[PDB]
Amino acid sequence: AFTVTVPKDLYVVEYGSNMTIECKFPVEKQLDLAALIVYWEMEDKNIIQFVHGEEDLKVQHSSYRQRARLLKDQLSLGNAALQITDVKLQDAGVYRCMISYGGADYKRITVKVNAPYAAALEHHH
Amino acid sequence: AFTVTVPKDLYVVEYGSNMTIECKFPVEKQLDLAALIVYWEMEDKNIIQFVHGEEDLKVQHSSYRQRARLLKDQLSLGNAALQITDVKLQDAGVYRCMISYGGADYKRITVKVNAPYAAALEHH
Ligand SMILES: COc1nc(OCc2cccc(-c3ccccc3)c2C)ccc1CNCCNC(C)=O
Repeated sequence: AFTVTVPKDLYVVEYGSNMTIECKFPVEKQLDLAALIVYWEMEDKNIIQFVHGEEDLKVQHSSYRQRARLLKDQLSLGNAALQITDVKLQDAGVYRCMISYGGADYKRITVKVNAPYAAALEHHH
Repeated sequence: AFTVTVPKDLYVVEYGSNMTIECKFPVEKQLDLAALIVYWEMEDKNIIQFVHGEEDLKVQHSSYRQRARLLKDQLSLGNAALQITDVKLQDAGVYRCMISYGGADYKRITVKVNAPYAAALEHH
């Protein structure tokens, strides 16, 4: 029974930092990239789409353009690792990793973004 | 590549009525149940978990128990098709059909529920 697992449901992130949120999936022996699909999104806005070896950007949101990448190395360890650079308050919310690999599942991750007044005022207006 | 499509992404349903919301996915010749996974949910509540031929009857969310089922005959046609009976105001919201079949994709469907005053409470 194919189960995606998350070591951390919740990340607390400082504005301007970078984060890597992780989804684990079973890999017996060596990853077959041709059978792997990974979607990452937040609030039905798309971040990563990894179909049989390559990312696509085809339904990606601009807010994440040039800021998000999936660590390909980690896939062969069974780790779907999403790195977001230069975290913005807009990045707070609920992420989903959807994984299809001879079986399919998905998990939610909640991200909380702390920021000081200057950053928060800009976001507010 | 593999695309789930929704001809109709908006349903307007009457309280107490029935609805059938549909997602299409391509089938080449004969359907292969072993490769097929169909998952249906609404704003993070499980409705249908159909894995390699078998509906998992015991994982359905309580508020949908005995009201929701996947029309298995429609899969042979490349139509997921979630049939919901005795529609409640709680049924309004965004549904998702997630489909894996030699490829994977998902789509959103919005449901609105019309209801008379008495039903609308609810509300308390
Ligand atoms: C969300 O639940 C499930 N969802 C399933 O289907 C999800 C699904 C189905 C079809 C396609 C996709 C998909 C995959 C990649 C990209 C796009 C869609 C997904 C995530 C199947 C079984 C389950 C139940 N497994 C529970 C195991 N988790 C535990 C024990 O923690």
